[PDB]
Amino acid sequence: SQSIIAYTMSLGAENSVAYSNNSIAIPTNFTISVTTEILP
Amino acid sequence: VSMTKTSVDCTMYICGDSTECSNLLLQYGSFCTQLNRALTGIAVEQDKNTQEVFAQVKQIYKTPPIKDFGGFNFSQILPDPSKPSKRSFIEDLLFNKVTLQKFNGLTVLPPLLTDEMIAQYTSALLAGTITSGWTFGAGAALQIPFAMQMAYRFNGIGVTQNVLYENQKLIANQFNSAIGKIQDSLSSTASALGKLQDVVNQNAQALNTLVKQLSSNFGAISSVLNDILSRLDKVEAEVQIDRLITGRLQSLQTYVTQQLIRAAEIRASANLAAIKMSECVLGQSKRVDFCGKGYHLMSFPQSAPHGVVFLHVTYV
Amino acid sequence: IANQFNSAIGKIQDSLSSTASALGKLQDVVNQNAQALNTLVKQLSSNFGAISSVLNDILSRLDKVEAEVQIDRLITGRLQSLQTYVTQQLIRAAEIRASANLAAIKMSECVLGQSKRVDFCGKGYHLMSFPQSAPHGVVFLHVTYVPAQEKNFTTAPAICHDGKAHFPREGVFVSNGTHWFVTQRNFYEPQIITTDNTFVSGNCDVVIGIVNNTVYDPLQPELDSFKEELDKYFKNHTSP
Amino acid sequence: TDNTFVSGNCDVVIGIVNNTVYDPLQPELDSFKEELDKYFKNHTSP
Ligand SMILES: *[C@@H]1O[C@H](CO)[C@@H](O[C@@H]2O[C@H](CO)[C@@H](O[C@H]3O[C@H](CO)[C@@H](O)[C@H](O)[C@@H]3O)[C@H](O)[C@H]2NC(C)=O)[C@H](O)[C@H]1NC(C)=O
Ligand SMILES: *[C@@H]1O[C@H](CO)[C@@H](O[C@@H]2O[C@H](CO)[C@@H](O[C@H]3O[C@H](CO)[C@@H](O)[C@H](O)[C@@H]3O)[C@H](O)[C@H]2NC(C)=O)[C@H](O)[C@H]1NC(C)=O
Ligand SMILES: *[C@@H]1O[C@H](CO)[C@@H](O[C@@H]2O[C@H](CO)[C@@H](O[C@H]3O[C@H](CO)[C@@H](O)[C@H](O)[C@@H]3O)[C@H](O)[C@H]2NC(C)=O)[C@H](O)[C@H]1NC(C)=O
Ligand SMILES: *[C@@H]1O[C@H](CO[C@@H]2O[C@@H](C)[C@@H](O)[C@@H](O)[C@@H]2O)[C@@H](O[C@@H]2O[C@H](CO)[C@@H](O)[C@H](O)[C@H]2NC(C)=O)[C@H](O)[C@H]1NC(C)=O
Ligand SMILES: *[C@@H]1O[C@H](CO)[C@@H](O[C@@H]2O[C@H](CO)[C@@H](O)[C@H](O)[C@H]2NC(C)=O)[C@H](O)[C@H]1NC(C)=O
Ligand SMILES: *[C@@H]1O[C@H](CO)[C@@H](O[C@@H]2O[C@H](CO)[C@@H](O)[C@H](O)[C@H]2NC(C)=O)[C@H](O)[C@H]1NC(C)=O
Ligand SMILES: *[C@@H]1O[C@H](CO)[C@@H](O[C@@H]2O[C@H](CO)[C@@H](O)[C@H](O)[C@H]2NC(C)=O)[C@H](O)[C@H]1NC(C)=O
Ligand SMILES: *[C@@H]1O[C@H](CO)[C@@H](O)[C@H](O)[C@H]1NC(C)=O
Ligand SMILES: *[C@@H]1O[C@H](CO)[C@@H](O)[C@H](O)[C@H]1NC(C)=O
Ligand SMILES: *[C@@H]1O[C@H](CO)[C@@H](O)[C@H](O)[C@H]1NC(C)=O
Ligand SMILES: *[C@@H]1O[C@H](CO)[C@@H](O)[C@H](O)[C@H]1NC(C)=O
Repeated sequence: SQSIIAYTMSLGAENSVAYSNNSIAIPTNFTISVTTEILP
Repeated sequence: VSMTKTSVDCTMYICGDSTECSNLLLQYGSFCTQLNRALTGIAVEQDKNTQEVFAQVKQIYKTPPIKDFGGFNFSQILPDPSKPSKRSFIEDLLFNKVTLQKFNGLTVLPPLLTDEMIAQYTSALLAGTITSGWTFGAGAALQIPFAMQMAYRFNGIGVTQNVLYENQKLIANQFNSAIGKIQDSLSSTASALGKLQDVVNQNAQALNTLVKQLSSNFGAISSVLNDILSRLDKVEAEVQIDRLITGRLQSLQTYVTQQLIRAAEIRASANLAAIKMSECVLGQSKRVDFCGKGYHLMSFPQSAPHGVVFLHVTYV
Repeated sequence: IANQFNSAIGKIQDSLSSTASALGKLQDVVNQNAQALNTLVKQLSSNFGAISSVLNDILSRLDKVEAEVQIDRLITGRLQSLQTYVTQQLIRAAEIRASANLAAIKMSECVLGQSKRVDFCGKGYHLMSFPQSAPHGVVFLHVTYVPAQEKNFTTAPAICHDGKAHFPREGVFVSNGTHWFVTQRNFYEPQIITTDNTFVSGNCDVVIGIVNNTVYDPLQPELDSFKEELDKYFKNHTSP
Repeated sequence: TDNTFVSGNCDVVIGIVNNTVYDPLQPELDSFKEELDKYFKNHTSP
């Protein structure tokens, strides 16, 4: 049942932002992320 | 940011509908593939440049249906739902101000991101900015009120946050007037988008140049392949046709050298456009004159044919 | 923070150990070097319309002048095969030079320093980065602080306490819905709004969306407890 | 004193000038001396 599907690519999740003239989100906690970057 | 992808049938360009010219072209072997690998290498990269510039965010942020951006009026740069492509007001100026071969084997391949997908990524970056500040770069988007965002901004240029709040009406009225002057300016000046138009003009001039080289004799008795074949034998035809194969292959090796060199100019501009996307849009720069003149407060990206426009907002 | 760092370097080990994907950016350079020389070797096998690709099979068949008409073709086509390779290699050398000049800049700014440039040293807020060598390249392990668990709060640009408008020296004002605090912009850690945490300008009429709360003064109860010390000195002196 | 910070004596700083500097602790203690002064005056009365 495997096949080559073809599709319009998704650019990312759709995500409305809860903006109001007196509302703010602030992080209670964090993560430390190590990421790799490669250059010739 | 990018240029037109171009791909060529080296056989149809040199030798269209002649087996004889094909058999003489085999005497030169792999050169047609070497050219096609190079034009493919260019063409693939054009997607990469556009991906590095516009695809910097992996969530499509959307503006709230209500607008209370502190008196700042982004209606001139946000999406307009009334339209057949969901681009902004100022983007439809840009898509008009840039004004933009088949039978010779020359073909223009489509970009991976359609001008709709570029309108989506542009809107996501702008909606991210006016609702979420720097935080939509550095993590998940966190909301902040726009007058509070502008306070944190003023502190970024070493100005005290009360210098905003004691003047917020004036600061918005200046912003609203300035964006009006962007619209008025872009209707007025023809040189404005000149960089983008000069890129289109060069890629177009080179294809029309490459086509017109098909008319050159290269010291043959005719440019027309069947004028040579119809009146001559296998020996005298091979002499004559081998000049046309020489000249036309030299014409492709010229076009592809130019297009490779020109692709490096577009690459250098695309990486600069990706840096200004990260450092002027996803953040607020301390670099003097990097994100337009003044002290930098913020920037809004807008899409254009093969390019990007930044609206940079500065305290002077 | 140390455990999350040690965890994250562990995910770098496991990621690069598990699947052969990430280093494609170096492999595509090594491959274009090999492919270009391999192509340049194959071009020798072309005739350029001469009776052979093999120079000795021209020379050991023809004389000194019937050969020239062939050998000059091979010299011509071969020399154009070198000029094409050397052009591609120069144009390529610019791609690598550019990349190297960026790698030198990223070393200078993300390794020998700390960068305030957004996303330039990896996505997040840049803490620091570690260089690692790789065949014909460099790998940077960028270490970044990433905000993870947000709460929504209500906020106001200013507090009015005594007809005067107050603002944070650092941070932003927030309410849990019942009380008001000041906190640093990038990590929720609330503090009671004091005259030390805040600074003043102007009066309440100007700032759009200002709100009302007490502001604490840490000098006051220290003097008030000096007034209650003073009251017990005056009272005792009425006693004798 | 809340706007400023203090280092050494005045010989070294080329182009330094003389003026008053307000300490906002002072009248907050001076009012607290007059109140105290009132306490003593009223305590002379009985
Ligand atoms: C908003 O944040 C406030 C500060 O954390 C919080 O108020 C605080 O609530 C605790 C109880 O949950 C009180 O703790 C004291 O309670 C009595 C006081 O007599 C003592 O017996 C206890 O041992 C303890 O010391 C705090 O006194 C109180 N702080 C203030 C300034 O009132 C609110 O509850 C938070 N609001 C919401 C909706 O979560
Ligand atoms: C924030 O705190 C302020 C100070 O308490 C408060 O201002 C006060 O608001 C009331 C209600 O409008 C006014 O009440 C008087 O208004 C007029 C005279 O000004 C009279 O006709 C009325 O009968 C009544 O006596 C106060 O005068 C006013 N005080 C000042 C100094 O302006 C704000 O309303 C508070 N705001 C919020 C949102 O909490
Ligand atoms: C700023 O304030 C300084 C402190 O008042 C003041 O310094 C004083 O200047 C006078 C005159 O130059 C000196 O007067 C004495 O000079 C010698 C001793 O050095 C004696 O022979 C004199 O009779 C006289 O008493 C003060 O000694 C000196 N004090 C200090 C601590 O420097 C500056 O001159 C003032 N400058 C301006 C621009 O106002
Ligand atoms: C943060 O808040 C937003 C919206 O504001 C809140 O709306 C109420 C529900 C209440 O919590 C008020 O105190 C706030 O003013 C949340 O957005 C909602 O998200 C859900 C999906 O989870 C969606 O179905 C609702 O339609 C959204 N409504 C609104 C008005 O935004 C958001 O989820 C909260 N985020 C976090 C992480 O707490
Ligand atoms: C911040 O997030 C980390 C995880 O990223 C939390 O650490 C975990 O805490 C739970 C218990 O609450 C433990 O079971 C895990 O073993 C912890 N993980 C690590 C890596 O130690 C941390 O507790 C959170 N802190 C706050 C204040 O929310
Ligand atoms: C934001 O500015 C735009 C103009 O750029 C305003 O839109 C105009 O509104 C008037 C009055 O309703 C209309 O006559 C125009 O036709 C509108 N122009 C466009 C292009 O839509 C808009 O009203 C302003 N927003 C606010 C909040 O003041
Ligand atoms: C700062 O400059 C602005 C203009 O750049 C001044 O705003 C104008 O003020 C005059 C009256 O003095 C009004 O007629 C204009 O309509 C105002 N323009 C705008 C866009 O609001 C402002 O007054 C100056 N402020 C100070 C304190 O000098
Ligand atoms: C915030 O918006 C509400 C409407 O939702 C309005 O009544 C209020 O006056 C606004 N306050 C500020 C500070 O803009
Ligand atoms: C008042 O203070 C004196 C010492 O100064 C002490 O001897 C006396 O017991 C005190 N009286 C009272 C009522 O506490
Ligand atoms: C400043 O310049 C003037 C001459 O215009 C000179 O007399 C004076 O001593 C100078 N002051 C300082 C502190 O250099
Ligand atoms: C003087 O002190 C007495 C208590 O000893 C007090 O009742 C009175 O109010 C005071 N008068 C003044 C003018 O402060």
